[PDB]
This record gives sequence, C-alpha cells and structure tokens, in this order.
Amino acid sequence: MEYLIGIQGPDYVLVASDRVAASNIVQMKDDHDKMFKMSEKILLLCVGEAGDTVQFAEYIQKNVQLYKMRNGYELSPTAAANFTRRNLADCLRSRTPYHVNLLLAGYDEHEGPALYYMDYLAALAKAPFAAHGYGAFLTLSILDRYYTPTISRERAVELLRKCLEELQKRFILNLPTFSVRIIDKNGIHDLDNISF
Amino acid sequence: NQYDNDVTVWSPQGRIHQIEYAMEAVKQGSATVGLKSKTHAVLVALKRAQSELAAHQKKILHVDNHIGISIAGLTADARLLCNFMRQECLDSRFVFDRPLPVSRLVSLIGSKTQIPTQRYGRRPYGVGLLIAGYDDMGPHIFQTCPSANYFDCRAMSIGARSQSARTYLERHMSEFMECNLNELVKHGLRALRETLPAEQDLTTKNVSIGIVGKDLEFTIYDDDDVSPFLEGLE
Amino acid sequence: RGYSFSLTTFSPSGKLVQIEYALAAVAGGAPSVGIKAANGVVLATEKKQKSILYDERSVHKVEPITKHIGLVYSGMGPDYRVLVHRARKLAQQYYLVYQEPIPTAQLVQRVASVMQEYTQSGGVRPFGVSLLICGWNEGRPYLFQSDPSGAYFAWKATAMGKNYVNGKTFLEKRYNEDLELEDAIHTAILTLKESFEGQMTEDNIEVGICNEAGFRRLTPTEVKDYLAAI
Amino acid sequence: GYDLSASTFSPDGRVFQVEYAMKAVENSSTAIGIRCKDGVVFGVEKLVLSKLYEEGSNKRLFNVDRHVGMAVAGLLADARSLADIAREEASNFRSNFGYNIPLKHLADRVAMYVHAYTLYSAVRPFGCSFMLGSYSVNDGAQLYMIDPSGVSYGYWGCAIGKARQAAKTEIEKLQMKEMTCRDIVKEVAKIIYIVHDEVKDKAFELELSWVGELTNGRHEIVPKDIREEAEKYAKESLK
Amino acid sequence: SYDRAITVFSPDGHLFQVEYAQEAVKKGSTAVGVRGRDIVVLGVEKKSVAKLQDERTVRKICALDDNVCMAFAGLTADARIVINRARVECQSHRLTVEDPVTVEYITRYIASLKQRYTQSNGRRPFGISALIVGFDFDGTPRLYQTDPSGTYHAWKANAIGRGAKSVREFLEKNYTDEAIETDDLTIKLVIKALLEVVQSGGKNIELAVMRRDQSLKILNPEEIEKYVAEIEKEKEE
Amino acid sequence: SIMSYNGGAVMAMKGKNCVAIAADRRFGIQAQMVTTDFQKIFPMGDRLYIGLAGLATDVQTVAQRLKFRLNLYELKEGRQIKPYTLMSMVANLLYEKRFGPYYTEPVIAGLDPKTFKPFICSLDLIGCPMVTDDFVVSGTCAEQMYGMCESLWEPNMDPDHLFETISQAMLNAVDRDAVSGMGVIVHIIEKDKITTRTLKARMD
Amino acid sequence: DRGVNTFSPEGRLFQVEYAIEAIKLGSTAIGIQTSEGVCLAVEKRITSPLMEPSSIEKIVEIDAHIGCAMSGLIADAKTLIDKARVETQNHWFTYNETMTVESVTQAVSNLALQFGEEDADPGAMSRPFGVALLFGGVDEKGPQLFHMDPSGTFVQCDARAIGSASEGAQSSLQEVYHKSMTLKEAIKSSLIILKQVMEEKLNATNIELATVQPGQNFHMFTKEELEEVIKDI
Amino acid sequence: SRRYDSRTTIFSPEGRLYQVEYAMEAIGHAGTCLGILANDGVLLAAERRNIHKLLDEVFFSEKIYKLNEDMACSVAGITSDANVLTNELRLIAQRYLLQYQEPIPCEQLVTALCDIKQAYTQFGGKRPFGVSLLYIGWDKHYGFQLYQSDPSGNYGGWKATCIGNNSAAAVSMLKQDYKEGEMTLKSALALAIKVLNKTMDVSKLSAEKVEIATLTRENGKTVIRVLKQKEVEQLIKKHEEEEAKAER
Ligand SMILES: [Cl-]
Ligand SMILES: [Cl-]
Ligand SMILES: [Cl-]
Ligand SMILES: [Cl-]
Ligand SMILES: [Cl-]
Ligand SMILES: [Cl-]
Ligand SMILES: [Cl-]
Ligand SMILES: [Cl-]
Ligand SMILES: [Cl-]
Ligand SMILES: [Cl-]
Ligand SMILES: [Cl-]
Ligand SMILES: [Cl-]
Ligand SMILES: [Cl-]
Ligand SMILES: [Cl-]
Ligand SMILES: [Cl-]
Ligand SMILES: [Mg+2]
Ligand SMILES: [Mg+2]
Ligand SMILES: [Mg+2]
Repeated sequence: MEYLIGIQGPDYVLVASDRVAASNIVQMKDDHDKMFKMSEKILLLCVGEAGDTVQFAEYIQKNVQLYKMRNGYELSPTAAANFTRRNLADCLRSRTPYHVNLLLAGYDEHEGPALYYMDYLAALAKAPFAAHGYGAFLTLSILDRYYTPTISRERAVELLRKCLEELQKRFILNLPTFSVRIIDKNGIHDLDNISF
Repeated sequence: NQYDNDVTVWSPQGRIHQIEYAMEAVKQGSATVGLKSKTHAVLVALKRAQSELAAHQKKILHVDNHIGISIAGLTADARLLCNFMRQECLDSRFVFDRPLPVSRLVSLIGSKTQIPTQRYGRRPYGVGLLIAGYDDMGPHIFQTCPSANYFDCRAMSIGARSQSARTYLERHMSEFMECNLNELVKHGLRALRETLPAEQDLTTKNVSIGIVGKDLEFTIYDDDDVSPFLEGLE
Repeated sequence: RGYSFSLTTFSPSGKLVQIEYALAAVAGGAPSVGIKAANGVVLATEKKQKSILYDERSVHKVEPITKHIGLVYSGMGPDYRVLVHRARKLAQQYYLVYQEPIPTAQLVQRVASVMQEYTQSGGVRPFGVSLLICGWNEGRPYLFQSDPSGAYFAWKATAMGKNYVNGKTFLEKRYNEDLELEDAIHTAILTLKESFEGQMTEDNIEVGICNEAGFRRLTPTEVKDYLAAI
Repeated sequence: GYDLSASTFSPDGRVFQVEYAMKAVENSSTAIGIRCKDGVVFGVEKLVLSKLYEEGSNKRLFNVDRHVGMAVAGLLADARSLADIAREEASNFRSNFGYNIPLKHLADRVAMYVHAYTLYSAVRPFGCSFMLGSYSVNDGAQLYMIDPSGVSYGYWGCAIGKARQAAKTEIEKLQMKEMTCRDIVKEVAKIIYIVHDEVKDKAFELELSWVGELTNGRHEIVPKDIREEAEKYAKESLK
Repeated sequence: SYDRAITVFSPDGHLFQVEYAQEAVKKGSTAVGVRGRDIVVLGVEKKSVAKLQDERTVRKICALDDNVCMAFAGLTADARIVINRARVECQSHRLTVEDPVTVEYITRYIASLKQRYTQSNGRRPFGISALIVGFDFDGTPRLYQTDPSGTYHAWKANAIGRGAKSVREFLEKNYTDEAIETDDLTIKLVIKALLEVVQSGGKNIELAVMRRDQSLKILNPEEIEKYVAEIEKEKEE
Repeated sequence: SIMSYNGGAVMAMKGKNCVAIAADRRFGIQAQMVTTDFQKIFPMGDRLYIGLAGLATDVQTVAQRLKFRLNLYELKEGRQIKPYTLMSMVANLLYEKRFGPYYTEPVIAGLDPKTFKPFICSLDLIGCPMVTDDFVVSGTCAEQMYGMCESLWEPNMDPDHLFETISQAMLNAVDRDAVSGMGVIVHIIEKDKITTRTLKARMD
Repeated sequence: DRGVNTFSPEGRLFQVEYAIEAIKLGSTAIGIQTSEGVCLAVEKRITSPLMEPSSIEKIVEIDAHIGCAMSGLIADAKTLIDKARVETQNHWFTYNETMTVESVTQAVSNLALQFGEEDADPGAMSRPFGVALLFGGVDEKGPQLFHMDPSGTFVQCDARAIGSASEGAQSSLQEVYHKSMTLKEAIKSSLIILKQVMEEKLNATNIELATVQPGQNFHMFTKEELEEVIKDI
Repeated sequence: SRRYDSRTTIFSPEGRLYQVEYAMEAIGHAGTCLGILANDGVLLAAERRNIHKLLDEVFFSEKIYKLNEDMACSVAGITSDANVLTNELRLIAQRYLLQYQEPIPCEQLVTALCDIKQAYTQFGGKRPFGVSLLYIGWDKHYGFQLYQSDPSGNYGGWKATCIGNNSAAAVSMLKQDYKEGEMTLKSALALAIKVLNKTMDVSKLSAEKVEIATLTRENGKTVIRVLKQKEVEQLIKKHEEEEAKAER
C-alpha cells in the first residue's frame, strides 16, 4: 500500500513515492511510478483506488497541458492545486466520485516552491512537508522532529532516507524501492531511486 | 406554384401538389403487376438495368412468411417502408404468435405514411407498393400510394405504362379466381408484357416473380428460376 | 414547434427596425408622466377611455410591483400586463434569496433584461411598451424608464406616449429639484392637461405615488380633490 | 400572398388554408346521415375508380366505438387518421371514466383536435368532413357533423361532399322524426341515387351502415340483403 | 433550437455556402508552408501593420500541441474556434493512445470538423483554410492543408489566402532539393515566396519554424530582417 | 459522525461597536493532525467575516461558492453587502442542498457597511439562520464553547475586553476537545480597523 | 428557395438530383468484376506537382475482403466509409463471419435520404451526400462489385465507371467486358480506359489500383506493381 | 418556417457576414469611446449620450462597467446588448476565480466572450450583439492591458484605440501623439481630452458630456476609479490653457 512524501525547502520541493503495485498478497510491479508531470515545474502524486487514480491524474494532466496550449504559459502550482481540488470536490457528491489522495508539488517563478496535500474528500492544505498512506503514520513524526524551513536539499534527501529506512524497519509492508524527484527554478529532476 | 413546394400548403382547388408530385415517382418506376386466385397471390415485376453490364434492380422484397411486396418509385423509401412492414410483422408474431393479418398491416402503412403529409418540412413517401399476402381471409393484393391511400385489389399494375397492364387485367380478371398457379402467373406475365416496347420481350434477365399462397410461403423467383414460368407462354 | 430565428435584425444602416417600430407603438399610446419630487414620486396617466360603459375601476394602468415599487406605461396594454407579471415575479425571487425588498434599480435592470430578450430571441417581436418605474429605497426616491430595446434611464421627470416631446419641454420649464410631492402631483396632472382633449375627471386619469410609506394608487376621491385646482 | 399558412389571417379575417381544405371535401362524392325515431343511418356514394378494385375497397364508413359510427368525405388518408383519433379518444375515455363515451363529447373532442390543425404554419388542416352517429336508450339517436375548421353541430339530417345541397333538399322532404331505421335505409339509398350524376362519374357502390334500437346500440354495416333491396327500391324510384 | 438547412445543393452540384466560405479564405492574408528535410516552416503576411497594435495578440501561427502547429487564412474568429477544438482533440488523443497525434491524425480531425459544418443543420461552414505542420514519432516532417469543404491533402509546399495562386506558382519553380538542403535556405524559400506578394516588404511577414523534437520557435523582427537582407543582397549578383 | 471527521471550532461575539470572530487552526483527519494553520475564517467584506467549521472540504467549497455569489452580487448592485443580507445569501446557498447538504455550520460576524452596527449569526447545515445579540458557536466542542461564553460574556464590551473574552472562551473550550485546537486565531472587527492575532495555545 | 425535402413535378427530390450532378465533378473511377476477383482503379487528378500523390486516397479498404472507390465530393465520402467499416466490424463482432458486399452496400445506402430540417436531432444531416461509391470484394457469393449513388439506390454491376468521364468509360467497358475475362485482363482494360479518359498523361503516381481475390486480401498496387502493368499500356 | 427566416448566420457571395457588418454600422454611430495604455495605468474615456437636463444621475457611470477586481470595460453600440454581454463577462470572471482561485488573465476573459459572439455569427439563426467593447485591466502575466472586441468575435490588444463615432479621426490623432513606452496616466489623460475635443465636433466639450475611468496599481492592489466632474473640468481647463500656448 502506497506511500507518498514531500518536503519543501527554501527554493525546491523534494518528493518521493513507493514503486510497488500490489494485488492481494503479491507485488505485481516493482518499478511502478506514482508521479505525473503536469507541466515543467509541477508534479502530481496520486494514490488510492485502482482505476480512479490514473483516470483522475491523467484528466488533470491533460487539462493542465491544455491550459498551457490555449494560453501560452503554465498554471501556477497553487492554481493547479485549486483546479485539482475543484474537480475532486465537484465529483464528490456525483455519480462519479474519485477515491484518490494526492500531493501536488511545484515551483513558481514568483511564489517559490509549494507542496499541497489533498485527501479524497478534496480538503486542500498547503504544507512544508506531508505524506500519504499507512507509511505516513510512521514517518510524519520523523519529519516533525528534524525538518526546518531552511533545510538544504542534501539534508532533505537524508531526511527522506530516514523516513524510508523507518518503513523498512517498522512497517509491515514490503516497500523496497522509491522514486525520488526534485523540483526547483530549473524544473523537474530525477534523482536516483532509494532502494533496499 | 406558390402552392407546390410544401406538403402543408393546400392549393385553392383543394389539392396538395407535393403529394401529386410524389405520385409521379411511382408512375416513372418500372412496371409491376399483382394478381390473385382463390388460393395464391402473385407479383410480377420488370427490372430496369442501368447499363448492359448491371444486374437489374431488385423489385420484389420479402416481408414475412405470408407477405411480400413489389415496389415502384424511390428505392430508399421502398426500403424504409419495407423495414417498417417487417418490424410490424415481427411484433405481431412476438406478441400474439400468429401472422399479422394483411389488411391490418396495410392500415398501419396508411397511418404511418399519412403523417408526414401533414407536417411542415416533411414529405410524402415517394413509393408505391403492390402487396401480396395470404392469411385466414385468403390471398390478397393491396396497393399503397404516396398519398397514404391504399386499395384492396382483384389485381393491379403500377409504374411506367401500367395502363396497358391494367387493361389486360380487366380483360381477363373473371378468369383469375379459378386459375391454377401456373395459369395465374402466365396471366401476370402477359399483363406485364403489354407494358413493353413492341421490340422487346420478357427474359430471365428482366422478370422477377413473387408467389404466396395456402401451401406456399412467400418466395422470390429470379434469373434461371423464372424460366419454367416463361416457357409455355405458348 | 416555435420559430427559432430572430424577427429583429440589423438593417444595412445598422438600425433594428422592429425596435423602432415598437417605439412608434409607444409614441402612439396614451400619455404617461413621472415626476421625482424631493420626498417621493408621482406617476400619472391618461385613460384612452371612451365610453361611460367602462368600469374604470376594473383594470388599472398604474400597478404595484411590491410595497415600495410601482409602474405605469405607454403603448400596448396587453404587453404591459406581461411585464407587470414578470416584474412581480422577479421582485419575489429576489426577496426569497436576499430577504430584503428588491432595490428599484435592480428591479429595473432585471425587467429591462427581459425586454432585451424579446429583441433577439427566436420567433417573437419586441414589447410595444415603455415603462415608467418608481420606487423608494436607501432613504431616497427613484424614477426609471425602460424602453422596448431593454435600455433604461433614470429621470427626474419625463413624459412618454402621445405628445411626449412637448410634455418633456413642459416639465423642463417647471420642475425644480427642491419640489415637494403634493406640488409634483399637481404639475404631473397639468402635464397631462397639456395633451388631454375631453375634460378630465377622476375616472379617466390614474395617479400613483411612491414615498417612504410605500407605493400606492391614489383613490378616485383623492384625484378628484387634486382636479379641483385644475 | 395571404393563403399559404393556417397561421395567417387575410385582411378580411379569413383563413384561406381552412377554406381550401374545405374545397377538398366539396370535391368528394356525397355522404349522408339521417337521424330518425330509433337510430341513425349512413349512406355513401362510393365512386369506383377502377374495376380492378374489390367490393368494399376504400370504405368511407368506420366503427369508431362499438356504439359510434363515422362517415367521411374528403381526402381519405386524412379521414382514416381522424377515425384513429376518434377511436383512441373513445378508448381513453372508457379507461379513465369507466363507461362508453357520450356522442356529443366524442364529437367535441375530435373537433378540438381538428381545430388544433387550423392555427399553425407547422401543420395543415385536415381535408375531411365527417359525421358521427350513435344510439342508446338513455341518449336516443344522435348525429353530429364536424368540418375542417373544427365546427361541430348536431343534426336531424346531414350531407357532405359535392352534391351536398341537392342531398339536403331531398332529406328535407322526409319526416324522419317519425320513421324507423328500416324505412330510412331505403330513403338514404333513394337520395344517393338521386344526387349521383350518372353521366359524369360512371360507376359507384352504395355503402350503408346504421346504429339504432334494431342493432341494440351497436354501429353495424347494413346487412347485404337489406342493402340490395334498398338499391332496388332506389333504382326503380328513379325510373 | 435552430435547424434550418444552411448548406444545400444548388442545380449542377454546387454547395454555395462552401464556395462562399472559400471566398472568405481568398480575402485572408497570405500564408505559406514549406516542408524541409528536417525542418518545417510557416510564414504569413501582415496583416495590416498599425503601430498602436500589440503584435503578440494577433498572430496567425498557433501551436496545437508540442509537435504540431498551424497557420490559417480567412475569418480569424472562425480559426480560433477550429484551433481550440483541435487543441482539445490533441489532449484526448494523448489521453487514450499515449502518443502525440500524428500531423495526419489531427489534420484528418480538423478536416472532418469542417466537413460536418457543411452538412449539419443550423450552421454555416468555417471560413478558413489551414496549413498544418509538424513531425511524426519516427522523425518524418509533414505539411497538410485543409479547406472549408473538409478536403485535405499533404503538400511539399503550399500557400493559401490572397495571392495563393502566384505564391504557389513561385513555389512550383523554386522548390527543389537544393532550395531545402539546409535550414536557412528553407526559411529563405518561405520569405522569398511571401516577398513576392507582401505589400510593404517586409516588415510584416510573421515567421515560425519547427525542428525535429525541438518545438515551435517564432522568429522576431530582428531575426527576420537578417534573412531579408541576406536574400536581397544575393538577388543583385 | 461526519462533522467530527475533521473537528474544529468557530465562534463569534458581539461587543459595543465591535465584533469578534475566532477559530482553531487544526486540519486533521480523525486522530491525525495534518496541518496547524488551516483557514476557517474568510473575509466577505472589509468589516464582514464568515467562519466555517465542519468537514474541511465543505468549509472550503462553501467559502468559495459563497464568494462567487457575493462578488456577482456586489458588482451588480451598487454596493457592499449588508450582514443580514449575507446571512440570507448563505441560507439560500445551504438550503439548495437540503437533501445532500454541505457539512458545515457557519457563523458570521461583521459591522453594517453604512451604520457600523454589530451583527452576529450562525446557521445550521441546511440554512436555518439564527441572529443573536451576544455570541454564537459552531464545531465539535459546542457544549464547551457554550459553557465558556455563557459564563464570561457581558454586554457592551470594548475591543480589549471582547478580545480577552473570546480568546479565553476559545482556548479553554478547545482544551476540552481532542479534535479541535492546535492554535487559535482571533479577528477583532472595528469601524476603523481589523486586528488579527494568533494566541499562545496548547499544541496537543 | 424551397425545402430540402421538396419533390419536383417529375417526382424527384431536387437535392438528390443536384447531388447526382456533383458526382460528375469527380475523378473517374472504374470497377470490374471477374471470376478471379475484382479490381478498382481511379484517376487521382493531381493539380500541382507540390501536392503529395500518395495523400490522394480515393480507393480505401473497408475490410480485408472489401474495398471502395469513390467519386464526387470526397470529403462527404468519409462518414460513408466509416459507416461501412463500423458495420462490417459489428457484423464480425455479433455473427463471427464476414459481412457480404451486398450487405455492406445496403447498410451504407440506408443513410442516403436521411436528411431534413424538422424531424431530427438538433444538428442532423442538412443535405444528401455528393458522392458515388463502388464496393468491390469477395464473399461466399464469389467476387462482387456494387455501385451506389446519392439516391440510396445500389446495384451489382459486372463493370462500372463513375465520375466525370463515366460516359465514355462505360461505353469502352461494354466493348471490352466478358463474363470469362481474367483479372489480369480486367486490370489492363481499366488502365487502358483510364488512359483514354484522363486529361493528363497516365503514369504510376497519378492513378491508384486495388484488387480483391478469392485467394487474397484487399491489395493496393505499389508504385512498382503499377509501373509493371503500365508497360503494356 | 423558411419564408420568414432572415437567415442571420449565413455567408453572402463574397464570403461576407452581413449582419456582422450591419452591427458594425450601428457601433460607428454610437458614442465615441477611447482607451489609452500608459506605463503606470490604463484609461477609458467615453462620450456620454445620457445628457438631457431632466436625467437623474443614479449610477457611478453610464458606459463604464467594472468586470472583476482587476478589470473594467466600456462599450459602444446597443446598450441593452452591452448589459447582457457585461453580465456574461462578470460570470466568466467568477467561474475562472472559482476554479483556479486567481483572477482571470485579461486576454482570457476577452477570448471567452469573443467565442460567444463568434457562435452567434455561425449558428442559431439569431441577430448578433450590436456592441464593441474596450477592456482595461492588470494581470500578473502582462501587467497593464487594453483590448478591443467587436461583433465578429474578433479582438486585439492595443496601446491606444477608439470605437464609436469618429473612430478613424480619433485613431489618426492617437497615431500621431502617442509615445510608445513613454506615456504616463497624466499624459494619457491629456491626450484623451485632446482627442475627444476634436472628435466631438458637435459641439463644445464639457464635463457633463464625458466619462473617464482610470485603472492603476497601488500597494499590490488594482484601483479602478471613475473621475469626478471637478477633475474632468480641471483637465478640460488644462487642455484649453495648453492650446493657448500653441503658437507663441
Ligand atoms: Cl421503380
Ligand atoms: Cl430512387
Ligand atoms: Cl391515391
Ligand atoms: Cl403508376
Ligand atoms: Cl425555426
Ligand atoms: Cl400579475
Ligand atoms: Cl418585496
Ligand atoms: Cl395600490
Ligand atoms: Cl361538404
Ligand atoms: Cl462537431
Ligand atoms: Cl486559398
Ligand atoms: Cl454555487
Ligand atoms: Cl457518375
Ligand atoms: Cl473579483
Ligand atoms: Cl477576480
Ligand atoms: Mg467509483
Ligand atoms: Mg483540543
Ligand atoms: Mg495530541
């Protein structure tokens, strides 16, 4: 079961996600990617019910890319977060609710880095760091303990590693590998996977 | 003139020109003949071929085991109406498990084809049919028109030069009720042959035949299968 | 079905002639007058009332929309009854949501919008009326006109219907901003006297007033009283 | 021009498209109804346009309910559609109210349906006039006639189609209030033979129907033997 | 709703609304496309100049997606509708196929939109033609044209709008392996083609290029007038 | 219970020529705190604020949808909305969802934009309005809030005393509720200024 | 100006007759049916050397056993072709069998008169299709060629031409056609006839040719296969 | 019914749309309305047609409409049509704000409306809206902006322009006086009064006869104000003093 994390520093946001796709008692994929590029400087990380998660994230992704094409410039991480929210909330009481939990990470030229948390109910909260999934229960207090707002990206990757090591130690699920990406002024960068 | 473009416009004479124009589509189709005896209903049709290398347009269509039709006029309208007939027949077998009586099917046609004659922007059906059937009341030949009127016939001909075929049928109609099948079809062919230019003859390429009766489901005879009926026009 | 095309369109000179012809129906209607005094509004109109056989009380040209808003018109009476009905309905829809009486200007805007529709929407002609709408809110009187295009205007005083051009110059040379409502009623009736023909009684004119207490028609007896001086 | 739509009045206040529809009924051959002491009888001059047609083809006499007959003139496809409307109305009335529709109500309802086709550019008026006849012990004999404008009245005797006037003048000679249906069928056949123009239209079938005490309030075709006698009486009376 | 039949046949098989739409296209500003070897180029006239105009707000070259752009000639409001419809469709395609559209795919989509507006009640045809360019996944460059009727073809080079006939004639003589051997000469072939028809040459050619994988670059007046001089001084020799 | 899924508390309170409105700051999901700066009080005017407690998603939807309506209202009318009229607007919005309601129960606090008279009210989740002359409360610790406000509130309080009362009512009330707190924000609304404070508060 | 469903005094729908006149503005196409297969051949009608010839497609595959050649207003043919494709696939889906050439042609022909402005959905067809179609294929009746025009009339033909020069081409077809003719003969015959009728000089880029045979699926001739057949002609 | 349908959404033989053209004639006769962009703001100035003495004066303008926080517009042409369109503009702006939680960028608002106008020229059988608009605004993508849209559904951005009566003349005067990149609100105001002074050639210019709105930025907030008559008179006075200098 699916783990997402984000850590926002002064001028970047670091995000990571497990790489498992599970079904019943088995891992069916060990190189799964839960991140969706919305724009040059925006990632949406999405977990939850099968079908809903991809259908939702790809619908957002296409509309954000459409917005770029119609207007010649990109939606800000905050706008895209509120666009995402409007959609999820408008579907909540419809015949087609989407059972998905999200993080939205981005970097704006003028606002700087941002990390947004959203639950399936479509409550939206901006946060300096956040996580989703059962694994969040074991890692948020590690983040509370060691995060500072000026945290450098090297220490953020260290902090991230502490979280991921804590899952290996303490969490009952086998999540052996994680995707890691960072966003800053120069866009989206793939880091090495963190693996055990 | 100002009165001829809309089916909803009566002329000052109490006529509806659009309906009369639609009837012209039937008068210019190739001729077909329908007639009946005590036991059988027969359709005979001339098929027009576009070029020397074309098959020859179907004129006779299956509707149900007890009903078939011959057409004259707009082929697309003929198919739409034929599809309506087919569906009305399937419905009655589905609901009641018995064949739709031929006179009721014809009523349904009159009621259906009347509707667009009275609404703006609709047009009549540009097709006329001869309907051959057999039910508890015996064999039938009905005729339907673009006016949505229909007729119960001892025999009939519609299409180009059908007047000739009609004369022939009036001349010999007192013989029809007592005819065996072969005689009856011969009569249908002789009527149809009156519609032709003097040079030209009935051949296996241009004649189509439809028969239904007491012991015979509606059956179509084309090409080599018409030869038995054409030999012994003697 | 319903015709789905507009019956009003632009002419080659850029005019919407149906609207101009609607205005001609208004210009041929019976006169109406509205005067905004300092402390209220008067609306007054002539009945194109032939016959002693008419029960003059049976239908009114001066009509309440709400407790605080009233209307009169020039032009086609049956068209006017449509707009009275919609105005009432609009006022109530506003009240249900906002739990406050509709401001006069908001009621005029919504009515004028309905009149605009009938200049574009399919298979219909414009309304052959102009409305004069009076009201009181925010401690202050309001007088508006709304015309067959859906354009509206706020007036201190105006005239519409037959002989309106002269009516307006009569008012131009007679209205002052500091004028009271009792005087305004007087000058409103004099304005109708300018273009009357018939000898005025309380049975062939109608008068409505609007102030802090609300909108109401004057009674025949009250009109009779103002007609003594005239 | 002022005569192209039923939604356009002429400057004299006419609706020509309804008048034109009326002209289609006046081109048709003649139908008559007569109300008498114990019922209503219908007769139609039914022109036979080809010897190839069966006896009974293109009926102009219909059963619209078990107690109600209908006789038509005009465009026959429009009449038949109206016979369906009348049937549907009688059927719906029985379903909703639980008894046989009274003749007058049926006449008024189908007349309003005819009327609705005289207001609009979207549709055209019906090219038919029709009579409705019934009998019951409670309501007695009733004969109504409806035209393309949707007007509906009750009659002692009525005729529609092209020899309408000649037919009426013959019907006026009868003291129909005191006659029975059995007597009246002969007179109906007689009248159709009088107004039939044998020079101009060569062949016709007489079509007869009735509803009265003698059919127990059911609308029925006049039996073949009685029709033949009435024809023979009509023909010899022509002499 | 309004259901009048607007585009109907006339005697002799004409569709007059469509012909009239084509007249609208002919009064539009000239647009030109050339398909290079590994570049595609679009150029378009004018339209009016006007110093008080914000240049950015009236371009006639438009990205549909990262790998496909288009120019048009004709009614600019109509074009904007077509462009936006096509941009929506490019995102559906990516959504359901996970590839960018081929240029042919989106051309075929635009063309069939245009055709439908010649055969649907209540609507007139679009008064635009479009030149659509880009690259397919395998690196092949493409240039397509659509017109108001909905017909479409691929072209080595083409022009639409006013003076298309003479610009086409020019291209027919001038499009050769040598004229498109490099990027610069391809670009110059487009400018030469316009400079034939373009009023106060020029000044007012808008120009844009698309390279294999490299997405839409529009040129600026400083970068254009480099090419202009570089061709003008060569045509003295 | 749907209303306790996120927890939270708002209240408002009247003083002489001033009003106060306050909220806790926690955004949590059942036991788990997610954030501690979640906004629940939204400006609807210079001197007019709405506070929403209940399901966080609906807190945000209602504030956003309300703002949509108010902005159109203000553009169309001449003017700033009156407190009572805002109430009615919100009532109408909530009652449209009578059979599938938003799970939020707002309070409103403000000053009439022309007269500056104080106004406070609350509404239930289907739009029933309640105006009072003292205070109103909404959230998972309403009983606690009632106990504090009934004991401490007095008429005609000046800005300083209103601030102390609303603050002590909020802090002590949410300290008896597991799923409200993690901070308190208080707005004091006067004729000539807004004063916004965050309070020293328990963080457990 | 009158309505689109108005009959003339001769009993024809004006719109259909005018649509039939639009077919004459198309390029010439030819179909021939032999006991060994059917061929379809079409004049491309290139208007500029700058146009890509392979982007003119006037012969299309419907299914593996059926091709279609069109003439007239080509843009109109697209919805017809798509309908034929969808129909054959529906038939395969439902019945696990290939649909006959006759049946495909019938299905498409039932769209023909479905136009009009006050029966139908908010923006349904306003006019007939300005296109004629030759469907050539092989089914259990053997090889088969069917023609259809904007009236929705369709018929089997041993050989048929459509478009601008169809009179002409049809006369030469009556001259050369025989029931026992081979497919290779039919191919040559139709290229000889195109060569006569075409305004431009025939070559391997300005025509298209396709076949369907009992052995073999729909096959479009390549440049090289066309060149080979062109040598003798 | 085909007989009565005037067929408002069809082409003419030259590829023209007659209604659209005809609507543009309506506009050309309406009150003159100009817009001028500066470095520190944008303005609208409009001829008033509501000028009869007995009019009452109840709104803050006649033809200047606030659209949202950051944008306003003025109109020339059919007033009732302008009311429907400006209402629709406000709705679009609030829909965007609801969805994204940021103001609609100016050009996007204009484009959204122009697509509605476009539709009315292509389908539906209705007359088009007889309105041209000038739009002024600020957004975070392009700062201060000025747009013009017309009944064809076409729009553009301008540094300065004019619609309504005597437009061509007004644009010539702007072509000649406007300093690209160098105008201030104070100099744009001078130029606007200069332009209206010439183009209201029937007759002598007065504060009762014009309307001016300015849009500026102050402390990170957009401020949109309709100038009071005291200020308009003062600018008229300064323009009249300035013309006295014209020779010596
Ligand atoms: Cl035929
Ligand atoms: Cl046909
Ligand atoms: Cl008939
Ligand atoms: Cl015939
Ligand atoms: Cl319509
Ligand atoms: Cl009422
Ligand atoms: Cl009220
Ligand atoms: Cl009253
Ligand atoms: Cl009669
Ligand atoms: Cl579409
Ligand atoms: Cl062109
Ligand atoms: Cl809402
Ligand atoms: Cl042909
Ligand atoms: Cl806003
Ligand atoms: Cl905004
Ligand atoms: Mg689900
Ligand atoms: Mg607590
Ligand atoms: Mg705790």
